[PDB]
Amino acid sequence: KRRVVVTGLGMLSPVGNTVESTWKALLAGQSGISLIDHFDTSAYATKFAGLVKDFNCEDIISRKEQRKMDAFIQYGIVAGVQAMQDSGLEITEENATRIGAAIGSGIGGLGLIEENHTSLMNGGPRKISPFFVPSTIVNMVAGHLTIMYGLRGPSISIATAATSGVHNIGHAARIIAYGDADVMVAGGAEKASTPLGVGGFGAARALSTRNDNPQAASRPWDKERDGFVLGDGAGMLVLEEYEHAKKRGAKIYAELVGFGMSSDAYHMTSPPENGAGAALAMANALRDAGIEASQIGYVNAHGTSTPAGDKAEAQAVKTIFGEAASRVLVSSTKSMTGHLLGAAGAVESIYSILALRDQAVPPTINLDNPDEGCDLDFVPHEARQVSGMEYTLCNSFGFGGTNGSLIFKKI
Amino acid sequence: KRRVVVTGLGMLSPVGNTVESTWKALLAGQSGISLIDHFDTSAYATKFAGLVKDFNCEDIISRKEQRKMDAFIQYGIVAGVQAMQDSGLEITEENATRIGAAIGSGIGGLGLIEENHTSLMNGGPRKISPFFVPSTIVNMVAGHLTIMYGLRGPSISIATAATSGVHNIGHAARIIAYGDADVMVAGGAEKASTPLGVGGFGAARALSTRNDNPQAASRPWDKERDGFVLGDGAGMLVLEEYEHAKKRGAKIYAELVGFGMSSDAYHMTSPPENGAGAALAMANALRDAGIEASQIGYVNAHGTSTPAGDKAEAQAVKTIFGEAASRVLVSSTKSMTGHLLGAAGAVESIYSILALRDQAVPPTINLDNPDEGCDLDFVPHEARQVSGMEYTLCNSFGFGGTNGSLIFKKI
Ligand SMILES: C=C1C[C@@]23C=CC(=O)[C@@](C)(CCC(=O)Nc4c(O)ccc(C(=O)O)c4O)[C@H]2C[C@@H]1CC3
Ligand SMILES: C=C1C[C@@]23C=CC(=O)[C@@](C)(CCC(=O)Nc4c(O)ccc(C(=O)O)c4O)[C@H]2C[C@@H]1CC3
Repeated sequence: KRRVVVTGLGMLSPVGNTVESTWKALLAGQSGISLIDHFDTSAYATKFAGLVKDFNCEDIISRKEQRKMDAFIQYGIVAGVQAMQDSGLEITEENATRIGAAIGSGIGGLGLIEENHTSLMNGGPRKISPFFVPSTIVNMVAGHLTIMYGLRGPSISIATAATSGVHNIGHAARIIAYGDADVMVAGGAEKASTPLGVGGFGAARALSTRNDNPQAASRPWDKERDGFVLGDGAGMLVLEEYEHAKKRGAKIYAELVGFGMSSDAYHMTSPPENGAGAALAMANALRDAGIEASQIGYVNAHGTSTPAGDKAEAQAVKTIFGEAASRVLVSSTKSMTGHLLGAAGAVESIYSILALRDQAVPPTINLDNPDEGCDLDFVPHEARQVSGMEYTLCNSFGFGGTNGSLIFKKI
Repeated sequence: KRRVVVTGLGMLSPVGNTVESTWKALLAGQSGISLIDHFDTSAYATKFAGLVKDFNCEDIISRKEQRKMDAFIQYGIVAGVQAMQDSGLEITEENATRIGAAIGSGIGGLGLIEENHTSLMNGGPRKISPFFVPSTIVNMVAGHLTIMYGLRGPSISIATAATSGVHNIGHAARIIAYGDADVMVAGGAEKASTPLGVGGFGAARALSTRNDNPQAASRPWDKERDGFVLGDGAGMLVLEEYEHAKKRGAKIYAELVGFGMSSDAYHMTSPPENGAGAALAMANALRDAGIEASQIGYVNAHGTSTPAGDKAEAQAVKTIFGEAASRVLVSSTKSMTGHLLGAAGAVESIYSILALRDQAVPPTINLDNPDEGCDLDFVPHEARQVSGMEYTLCNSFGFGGTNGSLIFKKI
C-alpha cells in the first residue's frame, strides 16, 4: 500500500516570495493586501488586492519564453522550480517516466485574454498573438514545468475554481498511490487581479469594497465582513511515494493521509446554510485517513470573508467536530493573504503542513467582533502555540458547489 | 476490486444532436463541417468549422438559467441530461452522496468572455455581467449538472486542452474504482468557434485554411493536410461500478478497463517526431488493462489533421503495435467531426464504445493520398465491418505535451 509524503515546497504569495518568508509573515499576522496600481481603478468598486511584490523570474524563465506566458503561468513555473529545487530530486532517463504534475488554476490567463481581445477589437484577428492559446489556458503551468524538467509521467490540470489547489494535490496523491507515478509536482497558480477579475467578481457582489482600509477588509467570521479579497500567487508541493523518498534520503515535511470530495448540489455561487457539502468533504477526508475528527488539531478554513460562506463552514465544522468543536483550532489565512482562488488550496496546504512542523497556528486577523452564536476557536488576532498536534486539515470550496478537504499527518 | 462500466451516453456533435444520429452519420462518412455564419469571417484566414446545428435546450434549461451560461455549458448540460436519462438511474437521498461528475473543457466560455470584455471596453466595469465568472469557467458544467440532479458526490473538472475528455473519463473511473463514488457523469464540452477561438488558433498557424472546400479540409494522414478543423459539441458518459450497475438492472454498453497518461516534455504546441509521449500513454493504458497491443482491434486516433501531429501518432502506433501494427485498424473521426478540443476525447470515447457494440469502425474520410512510408490501416474512405473485436483504444493529446489513452472492453 503506497503512502504519499511531501518532500518539496514552493510559493509566491502576497506576504512573501518564498515558503519561509511567507510563513514568517503569517505567524506575525502581517497583511499582504494593498491598493492596486497596475490599472486605473477609478471606476471599480474594489480597488485593492493581495499582490505579489517584486516578482522576479529573470534567472528562471528565458526572455524568449516569458513573452509566451500570462503572469499566472510565470508565477506557477517559479513556484514549481522552487519546489523541485527544494526536493533535491534528480531526474534521470530511468526516472523521467515516473514523475509528473497535477497543476491548475481557477481562471487562468486573464491578463493575456484581455490583451488579445483588446488587440482583436482594435485591429482585427490579424492582431491576435500566435501565443494566445498556449499563453492563457489552465494546463500550461504543468506543460512548461514538464518540459523544463524533462518529466514524462502523468500530467493533469484540475480547474475547479477555488477548489483547484486541493483537488490537484489530492489527485496527484491518488495517482502516486494508484501506482501511475512515484513523484508529482502539484499545486495551483492564479493572477486574477485584472480589470476582468476585479470587475467580474465585483459584478457578482462577491468582493469587499472597504477601499479606505484594505488591510482590514478581509475579516472572516467578523460581523462587519463584506466579501472576499482577491489575492494572487502560486503554491506547489512535490508529493512522493514513501519508500522512494527514504531510499534517496529525501527531507520529508509531512505525510498526506486523507482526501475528501463532495458537491453541495445547491446553488452555483453560494453554499447552503447547512454547510452540508463542506461537512461531507471533511467527513470523507477523515474516513479516507482512517481517523476521527477529534484527532485533528487545526483546520485551515476556506473562510473567504463572505457573509454566507463563513457561516456555512462554521456550521459544517460544528457538525463534524461535535463535542471537540471548541477544542480544534480553526483559522483563515485569507485574513492576511486574500483569496488566491485556484492557488488558495495549494498555499493553504503548505500552511497546514508547516503548522505541523512548527507546532504553531497562524491567526485569523481582523476578527474584532465575531458572529454571535459561534462557539469555535478561530484563533483570532495572534498565532497560537500547540503541543502534540499530529493532524491538520485544509478545506477549499468553489463556485459550482464543489468541495475538497486534505488531511496531513506529522511525520 | 471494483470494475467500471458505461451505462449511459449523451452527445451533441457537428454530425448530430443525439448519440445514435451522430453514430449513424459517422458510419456513413458524412462531414459536419460548414461555413461559419454567426460572425463576420471576412478578415479570418479560416472561415469554417464543425458547428452544432439547431441546438435546442428549451425543455432542459429554464430561460432564467440560460442567460447565466456560455454555450459550452448549455451544450454540456444537454448532453449530460441525455446521458443521465439514458442510464435510467434514479437518484435518492441514499444515493446522492455516491454519485458525482468529472466534466471539463479545454478553453471554456469564449463567447461570454468576449461579450463581457467588449462591454468593459465600451462602458467600463459597470457593464460587466454579474454572471461573468460562473458563466465562463470550466467547471460550471459539472456544477449545474450536480445541482440539477442533486448529486452530492465528488465533482472535479480537468482542463488539459484536447486531452480533457479522456482525462475526465479516466479519473472518474479511478474515483469509482478507488471507492469515492459508485457513479460518475464524465465528459467534456466545448464551443470555441468564436472570433478568439478561430482567430487564436489561426494566429498559431494551427488551422486548415481550405475555405473553398470545408468538407475536404480535415484530412488526417493525407499529404495535402494543412491543420485542424475546429468542432463544437459535448460528449458525456455515465460510468458506474459493476455490481451497482447489475443490481439495478442497468443496460451496460462496455467496460472501461485501462487508462494511461504521459507527458511529451518536448514542446508546448508540437509533439516530438518520435511520438514517444503518445507511445508511453498507450503503453500505460495497455498495462493498466493487463493486455497486449495485439488484443486491440481499433484505435480511435487523436489524428487532428496537422502535418507533424498526424506523423507523430502514426510513429507511436507503429512503436506500440510492432508486428500487429498493420492488423489493428486506426481511424480519425475528426475527418468528419472536426476537433472538439476538450470534448474530443469524450465524443471519441463514445465512438470507441459503439464500435464494440456494433462491430463497425468509422472511416478516416478524405484520405486520398496518404503520407508515404505509412504501413498502417487508417480505414480510409469507408466504414469497416469487424468480427470478434473485444477491445478498442481511444487517444487524446493536448497542448503542453499532455497525453491520455483509454481502453474499452466489450461486455
Ligand atoms: C449568490 C449570491 C448571494 C450572496 C450573498 C452573500 C454572500 O456571502 C455571497 C457574497 C458569497 C457566497 C459565497 O461565499 N459563495 C462562495 C461559494 O459558494 C464557494 C466558493 C467561494 C469562493 O470565493 O471560493 C464563494 O465565495 C454572495 C454571492 C452572491 C451575491 C450575494
Ligand atoms: C509549433 C508549431 C510548428 C507547427 C508545424 C506543423 C504542425 O503540424 C503544427 C501545425 C501542429 C503541431 C501539433 O499537431 N500540435 C498539437 C499537439 O502537440 C497536441 C495537441 C494538438 C491538438 O490540436 O489537440 C496539436 O495540434 C504546428 C504547431 C506549430 C505552428 C506550425
